[PDB]
Amino acid sequence: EVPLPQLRAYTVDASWLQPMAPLQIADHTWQIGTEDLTALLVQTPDGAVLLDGGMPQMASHLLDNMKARGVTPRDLRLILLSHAHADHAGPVAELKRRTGAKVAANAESAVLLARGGSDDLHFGDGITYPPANADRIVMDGEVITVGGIVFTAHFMAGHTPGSTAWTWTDTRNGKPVRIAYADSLSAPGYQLQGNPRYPHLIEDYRRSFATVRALPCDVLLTPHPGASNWDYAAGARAGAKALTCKAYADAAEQKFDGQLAKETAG
Amino acid sequence: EVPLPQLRAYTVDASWLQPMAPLQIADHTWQIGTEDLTALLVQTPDGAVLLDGGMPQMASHLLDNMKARGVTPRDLRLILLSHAHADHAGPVAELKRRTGAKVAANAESAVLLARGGSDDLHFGDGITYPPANADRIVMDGEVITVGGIVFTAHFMAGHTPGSTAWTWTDTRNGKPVRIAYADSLSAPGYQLQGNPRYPHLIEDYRRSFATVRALPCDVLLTPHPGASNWDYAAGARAGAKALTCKAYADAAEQKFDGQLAKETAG
Amino acid sequence: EVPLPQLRAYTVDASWLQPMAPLQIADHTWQIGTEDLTALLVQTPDGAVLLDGGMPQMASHLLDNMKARGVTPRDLRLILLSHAHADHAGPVAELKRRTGAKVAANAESAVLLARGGSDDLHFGDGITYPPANADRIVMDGEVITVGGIVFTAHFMAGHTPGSTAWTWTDTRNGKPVRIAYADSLSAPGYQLQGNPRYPHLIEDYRRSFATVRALPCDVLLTPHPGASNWDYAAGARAGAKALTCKAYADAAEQKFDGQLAKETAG
Amino acid sequence: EVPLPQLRAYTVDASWLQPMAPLQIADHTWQIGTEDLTALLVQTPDGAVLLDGGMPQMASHLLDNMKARGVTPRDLRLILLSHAHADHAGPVAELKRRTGAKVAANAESAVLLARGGSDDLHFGDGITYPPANADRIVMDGEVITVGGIVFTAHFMAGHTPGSTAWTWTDTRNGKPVRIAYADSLSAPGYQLQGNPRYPHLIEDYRRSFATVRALPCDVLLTPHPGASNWDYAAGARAGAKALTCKAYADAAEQKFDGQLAKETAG
Ligand SMILES: C[C@@H](O)[C@@H](C(=O)O)[C@@H]1N=C(C(=O)O)[C@@H]([C@H]2CCCO2)S1
Ligand SMILES: C[C@@H](O)[C@@H](C(=O)O)[C@@H]1N=C(C(=O)O)[C@@H]([C@H]2CCCO2)S1
Ligand SMILES: C[C@@H](O)[C@@H](C(=O)O)[C@@H]1N=C(C(=O)O)[C@@H]([C@H]2CCCO2)S1
Ligand SMILES: C[C@@H](O)[C@@H](C(=O)O)[C@@H]1N=C(C(=O)O)[C@@H]([C@H]2CCCO2)S1
Ligand SMILES: [Zn+2]
Ligand SMILES: [Zn+2]
Ligand SMILES: [Zn+2]
Ligand SMILES: [Zn+2]
Ligand SMILES: [Zn+2]
Ligand SMILES: [Zn+2]
Ligand SMILES: [Zn+2]
Ligand SMILES: [Zn+2]
Ligand SMILES: [Zn+2]
Ligand SMILES: [Zn+2]
Ligand SMILES: [Zn+2]
Ligand SMILES: [Zn+2]
Repeated sequence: EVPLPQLRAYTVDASWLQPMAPLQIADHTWQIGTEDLTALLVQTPDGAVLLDGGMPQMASHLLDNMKARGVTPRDLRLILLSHAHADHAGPVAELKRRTGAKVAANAESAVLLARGGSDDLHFGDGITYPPANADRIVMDGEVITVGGIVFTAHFMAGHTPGSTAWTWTDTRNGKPVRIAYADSLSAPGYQLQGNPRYPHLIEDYRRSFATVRALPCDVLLTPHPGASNWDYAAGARAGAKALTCKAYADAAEQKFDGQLAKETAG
Repeated sequence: EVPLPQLRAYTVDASWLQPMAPLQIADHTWQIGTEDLTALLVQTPDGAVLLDGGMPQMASHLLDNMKARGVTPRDLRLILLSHAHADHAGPVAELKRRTGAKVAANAESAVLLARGGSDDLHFGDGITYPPANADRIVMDGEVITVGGIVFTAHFMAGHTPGSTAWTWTDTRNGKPVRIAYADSLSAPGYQLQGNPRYPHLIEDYRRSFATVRALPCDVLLTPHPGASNWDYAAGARAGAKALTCKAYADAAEQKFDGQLAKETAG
Repeated sequence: EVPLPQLRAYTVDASWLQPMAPLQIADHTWQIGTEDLTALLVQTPDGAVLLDGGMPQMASHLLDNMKARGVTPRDLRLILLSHAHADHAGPVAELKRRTGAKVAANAESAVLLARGGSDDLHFGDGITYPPANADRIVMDGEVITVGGIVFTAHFMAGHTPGSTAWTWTDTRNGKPVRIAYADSLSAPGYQLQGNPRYPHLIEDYRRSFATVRALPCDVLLTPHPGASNWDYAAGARAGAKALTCKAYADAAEQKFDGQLAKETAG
Repeated sequence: EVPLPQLRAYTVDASWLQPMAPLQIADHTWQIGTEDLTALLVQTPDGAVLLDGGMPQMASHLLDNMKARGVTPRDLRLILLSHAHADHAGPVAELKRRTGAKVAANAESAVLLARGGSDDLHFGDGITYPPANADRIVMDGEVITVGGIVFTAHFMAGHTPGSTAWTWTDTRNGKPVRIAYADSLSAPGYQLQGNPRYPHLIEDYRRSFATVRALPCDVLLTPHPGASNWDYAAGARAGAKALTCKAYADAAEQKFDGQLAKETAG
């Protein structure tokens, strides 16, 4: 009669998988992912930090761009994550096997990462990736220092329970630049109200809008660059149109309020 | 010359290790731990639930009291935890090996449980126990239903990041009894202010006082019975002097404020 | 230019995904998987045992067939595995979430299961599935007893390092039937000689042929029924043509020797 | 009446905890543990390797001796283990937190390490330590190369299921020196015959005697130096009396045969 369906691969728009050469953000910060997925390399005298890696199949491209930047596999010391979904943490397990890198994440992100994104609160097992273990668990507001660059965690639960913004200060033209890598504030296909797997979802999102609003934020970057109005293919104008953290938070709250209203009506 | 010190066992007052027979709290809820450590057995038509197990060496005593209550190892379905320290989650790994029980806990409690309490934010490796894995991760406000009894999680971070109050409604003399098993609100030897491993410690405690204040709470129990003024050795008057959740929260906040002041002066 | 390739789903022949009603093997043993993937239900007075579950998408079908057999989710006590690949252990994580079942496996199978089949010695990350934790680690020759039925583990490393045969005695027409569930002895696309990830691969396979040869084996079953010449769609003649364990081992060794010769020439 | 007993710390002879300065074994290999517990530092141009760390409380001493040798925490790349008991793998978790080091171990050692030595086949929970995760799983005969030094794993199951000998070639006075770090072959208090948790214990020990016999072995070292007749306190004559691998294997088999006979009589 009728067999069970085949497994369906997690497929994405081609631009999410389009390799790009390293794009400099500030003196020591580079976008090294693809056109439409962020993966940030921060280079220090004492080794390199990677914030996100994009999709699972991006590992070799990431290592190629690191090499181009002067970063060997031994030189990658630390991987940080916005959140532990397949399109942002996808290649973490493989990067750990192929480099010196250790992962630091909050408890929520660590337990989702360790199950490869399976049993997702909203997606079930539809969007899985190779599991990885965290080496260090961070608390809200905790700092991690690499080669003199200080990264601060700001929890902003919602898109996932463990969603995190990471902030650090780089330089450019001799001046300090406070970079805010703010996580996703979307809720794609989520049941927002009365969700038994996430009862306080709405409150957490609202607190997260306020957290993002208030971040130290000369420059905002986001895991999907379009959410902060970056265009990584636009070269010297890639960041010209970028949103402030205040504007990003406001746009995400407006969208969220619309989704709530549509869910009540739907 | 001078060898490194021997490992120091986690030792406790004798009353914490003094076995007691099952003490009935309500129609289906029993204290089955020791005189000075709580371990709550909730019996349903559909299997039994255990909330905490006390110290690591209490596993066999717990199983003996379960048998006395009509609960075989196969009948224990679920273990819930106040928090994942050695004096409350100690025997969880062994109970999982010896019974049908699965563990449900929040992400913070799950990652501390999986490392056997090692790398504690405050105690280091001084207070470890056999590690165990959680089978289900719960979110704040999530419910779990066993044999018709509904348990609700209320996160109350502070004593540990994953500290949780568990609430359920039992009966007694035909009437409903709203039981609140509220976690510890102590901070024994903790650095409260400017703690790099827990930057928002003070805020979390203050929110946790408010959470405990507001719990549905005809009857309060606590992992250390003395914190809620229970005397498990007093038989028919064991619970007579018990605090309300409001009074427990207020006393813990008063103590916490004193500790803050002493830390500033110390 | 050219994006990175999309992720490729693990796809299989339709017959591997074709549901079938429970097929009785002996008094208490049933095939409950699909036409071309084995999943064995063994029913005891003291709960049920499942040996393999097939592909990840088979979980609900398995639970439907268990219900048909009188086995509720609470009644499933134990999951055993031939080996921890996606086409045999696929639905284990979900079954653990949805039933009372605990997993017993050897250390090799446990560490592959816990990484969802990623970083496979031969397949890399091409064939992954939701990760699951083992509850009990078994040693070679160890027995596990459920409701009076005694299961014995026989390690037969090769297809995976943790490949295992499981044996037990059922009954049929008042007589004992020694059932041998022997794991795969294939090496699909494997580098056999000088493999840096499995240096003693050839020796392990040869020992495994001898192990399978000698199993207590009135009736042989295999994870892919065609390997033991079962036809689960043939009803009352499904097992008529089944191989002996001796014949299965001999055929697998003949095939393996051919593959070795072809690899030397290739 | 009578409380349950206090937890009993894992205590050891003082000499096992007596710090010593680094003792050179060959051009790039040093003993850096205590008088009576081995911890081997192998220094390469490309970072350092540690084989065992001794007891849990030795972490800081190990890092002090590494510093004395020119090895900063960032420089420690790899930790290898003889076996995952508290007196040899004790400080691994803490070393991972405090250094760049990643752990490579076989599956058996990895699952015992991840449970901090709890649920030991012979010791139960009497001898536990902080749990740690392996970063790489090795197979029998697999090699790992650091800064040009090639380490080969030789499984020698018995003392634990995951017991391993590690071999590598160093130099001394311009000549190659084949170093064999052979694991323990003792069975302290073990039930050898008919052990339900280790049915093939005797066969594994006998195969392990043969494995040790045949190792490439200009110089033998062992986790307890006295087992190979090393005296780390004897300075320039520390290794003068050391056994060959053949003699070590023979002495261990003689002892094992005596223990078998005594167990039959006991
Ligand atoms: C698995 C899903 O989380 C992802 C997907 O659809 O593939 C995207 N992630 C997003 C994020 O915000 O991380 C949402 C955004 C990206 C552009 C459209 O909405 S949708
Ligand atoms: C490891 C420590 O957390 C425990 C200990 O000292 O053994 C106690 N736990 C307490 C709790 O509140 O859980 C504190 C209370 C109990 C009575 C004195 O303060 S102290
Ligand atoms: C991921 C692979 O392991 C599986 C696959 O190709 O999908 C099959 N498993 C087999 C086994 O023996 O488990 C091999 C057999 C089945 C029929 C052809 O060879 S191939
Ligand atoms: C937990 C136990 O494994 C250890 C102990 O007793 O503390 C020792 N380990 C040994 C080994 O061989 O690793 C045995 C040896 C050392 C000297 C006496 O027998 S005894
Ligand atoms: Zn610079
Ligand atoms: Zn996402
Ligand atoms: Zn996304
Ligand atoms: Zn009742
Ligand atoms: Zn505590
Ligand atoms: Zn306590
Ligand atoms: Zn029958
Ligand atoms: Zn397979
Ligand atoms: Zn297969
Ligand atoms: Zn040299
Ligand atoms: Zn040992
Ligand atoms: Zn030892």
